[PDB]
Amino acid sequence: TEDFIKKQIEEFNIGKRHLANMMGEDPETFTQEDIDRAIAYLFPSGLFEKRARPVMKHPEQIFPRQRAIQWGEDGRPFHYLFYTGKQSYYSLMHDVYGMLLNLEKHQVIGSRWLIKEELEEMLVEKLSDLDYMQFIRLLEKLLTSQCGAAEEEFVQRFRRSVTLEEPVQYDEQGMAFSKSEGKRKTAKAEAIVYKHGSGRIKVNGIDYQLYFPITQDREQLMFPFHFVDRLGKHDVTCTVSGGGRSAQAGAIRLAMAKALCSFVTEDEVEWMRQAGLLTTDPRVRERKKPGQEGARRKFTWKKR
Amino acid sequence: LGISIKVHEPPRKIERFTLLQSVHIYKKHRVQYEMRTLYRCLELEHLTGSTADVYLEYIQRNLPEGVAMEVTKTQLEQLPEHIKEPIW
Amino acid sequence: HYVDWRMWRDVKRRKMAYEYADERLRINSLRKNTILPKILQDVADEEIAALPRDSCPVRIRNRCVMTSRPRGVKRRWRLSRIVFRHLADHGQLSGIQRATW
Amino acid sequence: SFFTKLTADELWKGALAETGAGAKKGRGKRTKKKKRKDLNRGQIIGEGRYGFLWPGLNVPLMKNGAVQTIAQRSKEEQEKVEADMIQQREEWDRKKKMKVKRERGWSGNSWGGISLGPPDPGPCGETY
Amino acid sequence: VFQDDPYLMPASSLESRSFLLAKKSGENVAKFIINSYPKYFQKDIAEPHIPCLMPEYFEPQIKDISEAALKERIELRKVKASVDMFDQLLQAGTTVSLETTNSLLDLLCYYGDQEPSTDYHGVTWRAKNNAERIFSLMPEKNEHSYCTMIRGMVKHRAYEQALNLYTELLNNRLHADVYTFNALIEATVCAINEKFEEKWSKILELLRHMVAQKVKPNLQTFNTILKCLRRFHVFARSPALQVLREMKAIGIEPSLATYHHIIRLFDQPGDPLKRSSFIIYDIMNELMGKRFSPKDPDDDKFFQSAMSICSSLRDLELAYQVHGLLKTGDNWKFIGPDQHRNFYYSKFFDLICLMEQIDVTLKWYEDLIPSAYFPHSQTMIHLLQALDVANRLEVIPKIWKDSKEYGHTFRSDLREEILMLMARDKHPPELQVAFADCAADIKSAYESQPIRQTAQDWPATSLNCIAILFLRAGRTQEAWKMLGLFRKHNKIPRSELLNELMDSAKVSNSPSQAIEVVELASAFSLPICEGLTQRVMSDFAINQEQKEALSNLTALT
Amino acid sequence: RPPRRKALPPRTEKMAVDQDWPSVYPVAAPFKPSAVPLPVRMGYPVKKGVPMAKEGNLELLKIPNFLHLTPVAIKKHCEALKDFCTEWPAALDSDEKCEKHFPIEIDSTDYVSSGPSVRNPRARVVVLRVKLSSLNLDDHAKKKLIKLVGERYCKTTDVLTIKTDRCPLRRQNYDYAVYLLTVLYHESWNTEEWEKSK
Amino acid sequence: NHHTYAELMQTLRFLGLYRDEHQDFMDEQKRLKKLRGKEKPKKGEGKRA
Amino acid sequence: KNRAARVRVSKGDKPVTYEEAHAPHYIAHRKGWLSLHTGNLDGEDHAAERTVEDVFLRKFMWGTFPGCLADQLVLKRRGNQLEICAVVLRQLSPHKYYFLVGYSETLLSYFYKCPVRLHLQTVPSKVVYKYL
RNA sequence: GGACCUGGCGGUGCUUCAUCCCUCUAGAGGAGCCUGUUCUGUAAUCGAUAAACCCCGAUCAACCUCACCACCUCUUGCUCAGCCUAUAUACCGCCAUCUUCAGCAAACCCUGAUGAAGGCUACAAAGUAAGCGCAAGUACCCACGUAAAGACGUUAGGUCAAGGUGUAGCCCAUGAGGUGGCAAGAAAUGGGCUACAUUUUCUACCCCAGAAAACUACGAUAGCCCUUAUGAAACUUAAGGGUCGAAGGUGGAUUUAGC
Ligand SMILES: [Mg+2]
Repeated sequence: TEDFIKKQIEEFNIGKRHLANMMGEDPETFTQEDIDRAIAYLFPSGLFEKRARPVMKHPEQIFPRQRAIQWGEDGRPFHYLFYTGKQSYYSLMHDVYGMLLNLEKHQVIGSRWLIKEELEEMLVEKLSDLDYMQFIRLLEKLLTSQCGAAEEEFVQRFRRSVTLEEPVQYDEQGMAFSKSEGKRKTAKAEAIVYKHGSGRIKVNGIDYQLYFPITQDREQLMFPFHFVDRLGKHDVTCTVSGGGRSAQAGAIRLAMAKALCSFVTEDEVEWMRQAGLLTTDPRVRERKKPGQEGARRKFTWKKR
Repeated sequence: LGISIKVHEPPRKIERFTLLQSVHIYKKHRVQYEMRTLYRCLELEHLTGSTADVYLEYIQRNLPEGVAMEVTKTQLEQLPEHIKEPIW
Repeated sequence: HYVDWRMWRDVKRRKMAYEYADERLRINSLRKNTILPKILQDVADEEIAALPRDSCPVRIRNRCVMTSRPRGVKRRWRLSRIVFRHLADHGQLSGIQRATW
Repeated sequence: SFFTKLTADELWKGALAETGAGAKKGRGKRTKKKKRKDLNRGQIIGEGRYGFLWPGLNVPLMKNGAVQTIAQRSKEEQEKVEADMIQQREEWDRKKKMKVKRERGWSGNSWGGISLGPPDPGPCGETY
Repeated sequence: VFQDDPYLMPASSLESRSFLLAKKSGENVAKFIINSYPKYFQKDIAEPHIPCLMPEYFEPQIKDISEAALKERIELRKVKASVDMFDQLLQAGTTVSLETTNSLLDLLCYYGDQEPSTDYHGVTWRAKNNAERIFSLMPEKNEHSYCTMIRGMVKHRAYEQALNLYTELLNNRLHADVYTFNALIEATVCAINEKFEEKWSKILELLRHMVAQKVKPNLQTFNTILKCLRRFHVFARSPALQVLREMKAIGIEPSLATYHHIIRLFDQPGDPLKRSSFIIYDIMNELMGKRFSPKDPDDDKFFQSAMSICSSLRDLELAYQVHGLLKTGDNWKFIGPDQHRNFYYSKFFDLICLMEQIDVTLKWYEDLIPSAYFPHSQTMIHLLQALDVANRLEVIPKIWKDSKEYGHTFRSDLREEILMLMARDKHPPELQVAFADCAADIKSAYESQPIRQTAQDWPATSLNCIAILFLRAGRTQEAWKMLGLFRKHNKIPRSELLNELMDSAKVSNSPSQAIEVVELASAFSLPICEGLTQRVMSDFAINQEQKEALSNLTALT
Repeated sequence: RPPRRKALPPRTEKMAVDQDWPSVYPVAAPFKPSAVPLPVRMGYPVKKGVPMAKEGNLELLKIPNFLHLTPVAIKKHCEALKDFCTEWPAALDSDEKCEKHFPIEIDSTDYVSSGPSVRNPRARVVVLRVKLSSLNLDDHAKKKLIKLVGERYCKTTDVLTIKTDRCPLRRQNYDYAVYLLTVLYHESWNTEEWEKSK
Repeated sequence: NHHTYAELMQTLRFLGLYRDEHQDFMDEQKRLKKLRGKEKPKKGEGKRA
Repeated sequence: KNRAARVRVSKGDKPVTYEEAHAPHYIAHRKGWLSLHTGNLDGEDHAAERTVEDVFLRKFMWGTFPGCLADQLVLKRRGNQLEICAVVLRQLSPHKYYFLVGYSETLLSYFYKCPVRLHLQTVPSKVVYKYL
């Protein structure tokens, strides 16, 4: 209940003061981050679930935001859309519809739509898939319409940033170069590409033609420079370790491409990315499962 | 305590093993368990025997349960008299 | 008060092996070599054969220490697979967790 | 073996066969059946065959203002105590067995006319 | 030593003592089972070896009748086995040394042949005892042989026999040890009832005998001297000072026991300002800033007596000095057993409450209770009196809660004192509400008393105070309900209670309430009831029925 | 009917915000909810629920809490223990000077584990290390010593490493390492006739 | 040492300081069976002859 | 169907604590181990002895506090110390609790040759994490 | 007997699906051997045994293990006895199977006149707040994937031989101990290994080589012999060497696995 929440808030304030005393810091400037660090130090827990570790947050966060009963002592609900059972969702829809009406009166890249779980957390109300789809359609109709700054801010409450994903150094002799790293399977490589050179690659201190006898590995090495037409114009010193011949070739290729990105133009960097020369390959060996011959092959189902 | 100290984390070791699931037959069904061993190496440099003993006692008496410790001590020594000059 | 008579037999075998281990080691060292004369080695063979049968370490079986199960025993914990699973799945064994990777 | 023993709950679950296909189906007639009993109904901590009196556990810690010492009941009084425990268990079982009849409905094997008491009370001061 | 859990934290001194005794009983039971079944605990898996966790044996190994077997039984303190071994040795004629028989005499005389007490299996000197029998059977006797018997006789209060054996030793021209001298001092003092000067001369003569024998005395000598001279009090006061001066001159530094004995000697009903004040002040000046050490078995009772006189003299500064001396170094370990510690802290807190500012008094209350001890109802009453003197009644509710923590919930004296202090005066509505809540809690405690085996006893003053507090808080309905308790248990309602009830009724204009008050007062036949009746006609708008009832009740005047 | 004991309110209520925490927890002790004045919650919450409160929370009881090692407590403990420390020689500023003055390094290991038995065989191993450059040898003695030691000498690091593990105690292994170094040095400085067959 | 463990627990149960629930269940079943008529005969007295 | 250490839902009324509620695959994920000792770490030894000791301690404590235990024990080991942390219902008078604490501590200390401490936390009733 | 409801079924209609079929790769089905089962034999275990038995309980049998057999021995016995004696069709415990599922079960509410029964439409028309499962979260290298998880229920599914236990039975024996012993192929079948080679074989090397290449080829981890390792015990097990160079020449219907 509300009185319970008030008591929890008072207890949290007292506990915050006590924790500040315990860690020897100013209670007046003991932020939530300090509280979390102190709790993690005093009550260490290796449990992988972060929600299972000890927590002493504010009651506004520990307790669900569904709040106590939505009516006072008289029993009158606070919200006028309470009897809809989804007062948050329908209030939001009503506000969006009012915004659309006002837009009628007056007259993509780094963001995505929050998932249904995120919206449910926002409104602390359970919602159906079709309800979420209807709200998304309304929001997208709002966006497509000539939305103003206020509507853009309203949408940004639901926009979620998309997860889309170089230095130049000088040696002791003033040779401008770039250094980068790459991984492929188990092989790990570190490459150094100099700004000016005459196409000489030394792998582990050994020339590539003597270190990579297979023509395929040399072709993989040639791929980045040949893509940007810079064959024979750069000097590369790279060291690779682990894996086999092809894994090492791929790791060196990725490291060389990433390092060479420091010299080619931004459009050339984008072209290299679109060619796949910069994406770290996540294809790694899959573990063998018990009761099976291999990663995916089952044992021969016995003849019947 | 005025002791130079450095910290690093050696790579963990995850020992895994497999057991038959059912008490009888059903060989194709197993349960796999593991025992993760996480490490932390503290290197303390250039401290005397008394300070080393005090610090080791302090950190060992407070060692949390479930955490083992392996302290390696590099004892500086002088050449014995027999080795400073040849007896021959 | 052991789990079964087989566990009792194993305990007796272990005790006798511990009792006779020094003499068995000495006689085997007398045997497993080529330095000593052949007649002495044959006498040592006869003597070690004359020793009680249960003193031989090969007769010791690593049964489970709680259910006397003679197979599926993890040597590090000396428990059968069933008992080890029962204890590990209840969290009563330190640091042992289900392996998922 | 001590390590092979189990708890009372597990033993009751195993012996009573409360679960399983037999309970669900009942193909195997169980007129000769077992019922759960509380083995710890009347057991007092610190009471056993040897009849020892441990101060502070089963006998008063301080008697006549002085701390009692470890004392063992005589064989006669210990036998009397064991017999009294047996008789108390028998009395508890007898009281468990006794019950009270009810009033039949329209006929001795028909539910019609049998009263069910008042309806369950409502959530907020709404009783019947 | 207790468990830091709300359900297992002791809530009284009695509960504290009982919990500690129960824990010790559990430890004793465990030790008994360990000793009874050693084969279940012989598997030693500890590295390094831990001897104190191994089972202990109580069976002699040397079974053949020999001197080694006798010494083994003496070390094992098996009195019956030792006596049987000596008898068999004497009958068989096998060799025994003077030292072995001396050790046997030590074992027998120290216990006085009384069998030692284990977990399970006045002149206490028995007239029929084997110690004197073996001493007679002893062919060779030395200084130690006489000394052990004398010490055993004195320990068992066989003073006459000890003096006779000392006379025998003197005739044999042996030199008694200092312990024998102390035992003889005790025997000489306790043997006969004489004036102080006779015992004083006897003690000086024994000391001169020791000087002639060249034996140098110890702390135990003067300690026993003072302990035995404690009877004469005023007679031995100055001679005790002479003994202390002699101790200082010799260099035998007095310990806590010596000062405690001097304190007990100088303690007597009368005027402590005469000499006792000088004694305690000089002792405190001497001992200030000195760390003590275990020197005498009676060193633990010093602080108890010191705080007793501190309370008696009403010198809070002296008590503070004593407490500081206790806190310095490891002197706190000399506070003594649980009873002595409780008495010491009780007297200290009583003195603090009596003679200190209420702020420092509350600081001391927080510091000591419950960490130091659990207060008694009298100490709580003293604290309440100090608070009332300071007029800091706002703490009074908290104290009651503290009382509920310390088991004084059902203490009638404390409850009545709290109620009288709260209801004595009228206070702002916040304090009045706090007092009403405290009174309601006290009433609830009265309803839940464990003395609920017969018709409950309700103190009249307590009921009046609770009703007055409730009325002054505006909770008149509870007072109206409680008015029936007076009639039920014949407890006279207070005159001020009736006055306040009538005032509230007149302000609220409730003639029925005034009629009820007059009915109660007439049931109790108080004279004030007459005025109440008049007041009901004088201050209230009275209906015809109520007026007729008042006229009829007027005949009771 | 016998009275039923009522549990007291926890003493965290009587605590003060500016008290001395190390007094409450001087030593390592299990998490006591009645003694920790913090509203800590642990446990995976149920749906539309909150993490379990500390009272009865077995999860918090499982955690090896560091409430007895707060920074204030650590600072006070170090201040107390400063009396026990001895200053390291300020002259030996770097490992170069350490090798210059102390050319023999002895490595040993102490293993700490939970259990009633403290014995551990791996603690008996002693590793002596010395730079041949720091020794006093000529060309012939160095060459003979290298052949004598075999794999124990790494020419890259110029460090001779003698590992003693055959004696039951660490002190015995250290004595054996010193003796082995002594005899190796003396034989290195000793020249045999058959050495002419090189 | 199963001897040590079992004997110690049995002795504690006899002393009343250890409530062996499993042994209590076994004793209850034994009493019921003895009432039913199932009892061990004396040695050397096998029913089959 | 997996059956290990799981409490199967029957009617939605049976109460279970936090540990009983969670299935074995939640160990080290949502619930820690009930015994902490260095036996199972890399290179360490005497794991079997510690496991046997833990099993015996759990059985002994369950049989010594009949019905008092409100949850599983926590067996912590620091050096040669041995802390048994238990959660107990407030059934018995504290005299019996203190007697049992002293008894169990002394007996276990003499039986395992290590200083055994017993820390009890009392609860009014078995803590209910959820109903099944 | 009339009408209706639910289910089953229809050589029942329509619609849409999946690895159901074709398509892709490598296998099995032919040979030898390893191993498992079955059968025979023997004085000589048991259990699993359609998918969901068949390198299964076993992460393992020369003695031990061992529960089998023959012979001999013991009787308060290691146990306040014991039993691997019967019953998985009394059970706990741990699992298989659909599940490579998404639903389940309570507590209510409503409709049908308060009949059995039924309860969905998103521009929504009576369903629903909670619980369990999926999901989410977590482990591994990510947000992907793989693990893990996977309710209720189905097959009286498997296990009384992990252990515990109900009932029943044994107690000079269905208990306990000792010595010795099986374990062979006339076979059938399941899985696996090695092959039948030239994208191969041998050597060097770890991918720029030289030879071999059909009766002195390819092809045995088989047989025979001799060492060696372990062990008290080895023609038994394993490793190595020698010797032998066998069947076989890419294998039918059918069948397994993979994204
Ligand atoms: Mg009838």
